[PDB]
Amino acid sequence: GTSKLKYVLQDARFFLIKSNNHENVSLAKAKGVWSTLPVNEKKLNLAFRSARSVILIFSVRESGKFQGFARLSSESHHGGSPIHWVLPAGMSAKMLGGVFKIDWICRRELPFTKSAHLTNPWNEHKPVKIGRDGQEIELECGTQLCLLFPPDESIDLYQVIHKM
Ligand SMILES: CNc1ncnc2c1ncn2C
Repeated sequence: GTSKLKYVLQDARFFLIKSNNHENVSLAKAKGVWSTLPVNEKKLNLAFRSARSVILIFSVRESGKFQGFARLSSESHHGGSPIHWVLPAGMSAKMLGGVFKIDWICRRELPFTKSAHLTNPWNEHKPVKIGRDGQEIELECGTQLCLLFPPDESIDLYQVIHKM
């Protein structure tokens, strides 16, 4: 079913994550963490305080797909055991030093061809696949985008609901 998923997405906020490489999304899925540039770090920390759920929706650049979505379970935190991100050019380890814990809601992929009917009012009504890293996605678009993903039957949202 999909009722707990809908409950988690109730009045959530959604942010588009654009990763320049697959390796970091794979690491994120394994280790339950994410890091972004300081400008986005600040926005996510603010939104983590503002909403029942903050949802990250991941797409690797040039893949033509989303690779899944996850819910922030913490604010960012610096200085722990370093995450071995593959660093994009011009991006230093210090720039990515803030670590968010995340709980994955879906690790299955969705091709851009299946979301062509969803546009994002916070990005000039462009298709929701289009957007810079950190672009916020409007509630109705974001909900519908998440509900398009194939079910991830490996996930139990019972714990995530307890965190809300
Ligand atoms: C682990 N964070 C990241 N990895 C790869 N690329 C990124 C990232 N953040 C923003 N961009 C463009």
